[PDB]
Amino acid sequence: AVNGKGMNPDYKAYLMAPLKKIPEVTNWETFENDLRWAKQNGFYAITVDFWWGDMEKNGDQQFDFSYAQRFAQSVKNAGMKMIPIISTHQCGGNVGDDCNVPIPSWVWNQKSDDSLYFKSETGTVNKETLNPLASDVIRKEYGELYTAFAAAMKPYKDVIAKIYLSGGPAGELRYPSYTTSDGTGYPSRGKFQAYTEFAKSKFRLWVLNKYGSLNEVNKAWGTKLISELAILPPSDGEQFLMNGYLSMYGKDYLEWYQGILENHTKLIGELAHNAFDTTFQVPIGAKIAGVHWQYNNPTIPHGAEKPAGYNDYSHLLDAFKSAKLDVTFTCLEMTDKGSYPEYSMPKTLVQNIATLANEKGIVLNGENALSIGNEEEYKRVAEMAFNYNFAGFTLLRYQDVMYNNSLMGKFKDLLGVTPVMQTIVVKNVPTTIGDTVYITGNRAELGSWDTKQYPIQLYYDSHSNDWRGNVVLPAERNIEFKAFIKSKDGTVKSWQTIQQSWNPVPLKTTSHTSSW
Ligand SMILES: [Ca+2]
Repeated sequence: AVNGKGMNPDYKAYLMAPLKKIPEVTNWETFENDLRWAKQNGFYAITVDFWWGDMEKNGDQQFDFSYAQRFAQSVKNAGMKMIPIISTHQCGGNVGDDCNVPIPSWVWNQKSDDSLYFKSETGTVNKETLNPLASDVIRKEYGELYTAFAAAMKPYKDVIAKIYLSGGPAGELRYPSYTTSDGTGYPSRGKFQAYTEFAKSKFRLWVLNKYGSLNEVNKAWGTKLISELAILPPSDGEQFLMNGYLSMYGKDYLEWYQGILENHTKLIGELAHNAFDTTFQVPIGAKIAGVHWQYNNPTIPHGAEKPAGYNDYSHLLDAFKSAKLDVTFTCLEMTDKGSYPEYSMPKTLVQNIATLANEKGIVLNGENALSIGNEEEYKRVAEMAFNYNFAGFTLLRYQDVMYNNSLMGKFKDLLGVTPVMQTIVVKNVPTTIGDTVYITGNRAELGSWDTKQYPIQLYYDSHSNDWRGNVVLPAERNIEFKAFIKSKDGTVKSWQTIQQSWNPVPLKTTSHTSSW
């Protein structure tokens, strides 16, 4: 792993449930066996969406937690744990989709203005989730939904390992900037979604607030706005993204647009900590979408992210630290391409997020973006998960592994692991001052033979006068490894004479000793 350490000792693996309800897919009794198998394979919990549209369907406070309570008792029958997602967003809705669970149809009548939905630059309306702009309606409806959920789930606190919140569409904290209706699906640029009348007044009132009056706006921006109504979102998203963004106006607009998700993040964070904490005491998390296309496009840089609401990841992550929410990032199975026309750079994004997450001390978790049908993708997931300190990895989705024992078996070897602290000792290392000693080995957990950025560092035990390290390894997997010296200058100076091995690493903590 990066910075001379090993894999996150808290690492745990999770499986995503199907989108349909279990009784639509199998029967409770077969589920219980499937969970038991999944557990055999290193999975610790089943993550599952409970739809807002199912739980509060007929009207305000007319709750129905019966599917959720049943699902937990089976989880509890199988000796597993579960991570519920309170899916306050719409499931599917375009055929080919496995579900169609829109949010509760009565929530819209709560307002007679257009503040609860989204509208794009070209007027496309989106209603897959509530606009984080309407925070009064959010704080009521999600505070109520959170708090009732906590009441229906109390009898099961013992199988609840964490709770997820839905920050926006598809359960991600973003704007619905990439849709087929809005002519903005991968890999095209994203459209801004601040075109309701309500989003425009909000942007105006936040500018007047920041600078007082139109006269100081115009000084700040170098513009000649004739009246307060001319303060508006960008009139051409393409020019704004080509160069509009550099202007003072463009910084102010992006700062408000992303700021609305920093605010949302803090609101649900506070509503979920209040509903859940005292009773469950589990970590609460939220997700950021992996918007990897149009990343390194030379003339509309980050053309898909910005409109999604991601302009400054360091700022977005500070809001998560402040709400005490753990983050979940996706795309860990992908590689950078970065060529016309999609300009996709997923691996580079994941690395940037991980690094900011770890520097900020935010716990991190990952997911694959598409279904994995082959082991080379699992290998890529492991490189990222074990070298960038991921605390957990969740696999989408259930049916891919459950009815394919070959893939299940590949998943278990490479990602279904149990981390165990081990002591590695190397005697008689011929170092001179300023040299450092590292190990590197064949699995992803060992940095895959990398000597440049993932090697694990050892340390000198004066007393025993040897180099040693407490390293976390995957229990019960065969490993090959070698120590090596790195001169004060960063260059590999020499290698251990014989390749070492541990077959397999043992389940109980102990030491592996070897000689230079
Ligand atoms: Ca309600």
